Amino acid sequence: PPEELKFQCGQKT
Amino acid sequence: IIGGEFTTIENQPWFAAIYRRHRGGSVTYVCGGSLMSPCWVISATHCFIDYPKKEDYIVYLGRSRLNSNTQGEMKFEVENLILHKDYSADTLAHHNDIALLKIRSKEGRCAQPSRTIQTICLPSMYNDPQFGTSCEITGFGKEASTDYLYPEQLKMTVVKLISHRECQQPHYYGSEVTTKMLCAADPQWKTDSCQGDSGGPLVCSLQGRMTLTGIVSWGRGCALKDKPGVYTRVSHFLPWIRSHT
Ligand SMILES: CC(C)COc1cccc(-c2nc3cc(C(=N)N)c(F)cc3[nH]2)c1O
Repeated sequence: PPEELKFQCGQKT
Repeated sequence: IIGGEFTTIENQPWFAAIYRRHRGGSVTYVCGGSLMSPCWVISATHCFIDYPKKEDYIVYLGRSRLNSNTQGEMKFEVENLILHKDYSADTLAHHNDIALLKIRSKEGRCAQPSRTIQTICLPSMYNDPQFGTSCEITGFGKEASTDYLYPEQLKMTVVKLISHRECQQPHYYGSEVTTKMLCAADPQWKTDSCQGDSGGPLVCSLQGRMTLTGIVSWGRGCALKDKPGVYTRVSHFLPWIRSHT
């Protein structure tokens, strides 16, 4: 599935 | 940032470093910004107002140092530069000081997620933390008002939100501060944002998420008593933001 979906705002770890 | 600690981008993966090119060969730092979505970075209109030539700006993501490369950094050009119609500056304050930069890499893509590149969350309409909340600010700004150079290592510090009633006291900023701004200071006026920090993020936990609560905008001096740092209140520009993002 496409990379963009892997951002989770505010998540550092 | 006056005070604070030196940090790395893994601790602020949404921080964006904006530079300007002078074909004389040099690239100089302009301001900080924050990644909202893969293709959009938000900063301050006053960072561009004077040289609105989008082609001369370079945006880097995943950068822990100012003029040396960080492994994993990404470089982008500015595809669109949206400044706020109604931005205004006076003797201190900047009004509607928010800007959006749409980014594109030389391969034609937007940012990709990594351990050093992440988006930060936006607040919901007019929703803010309550004064007292400790939030953090990050940037490459001055470490002392008398400095004429910026640090090479990224810094961060924690500051607390104060109420408008306190900030609008005549011996602070009076009416220079509006409802579209937020003030944040250190209880002991020991750490603060400073020149070079403009456009970067004021991050607070809101409803369980680390949210972009403010954008570093202006202030009288740096880490001065009764002179809090002032930030654009992002919760009040959500329609504007959506109109373009
Ligand atoms: C890049 C150019 C537009 C230059 O922009 C600037 C020129 C001169 C001063 C600033 C500036 N002063 C600032 C002062 C403060 C503060 N809390 N004391 C701040 F947070 C950001 C600032 N940014 C600034 O952002």
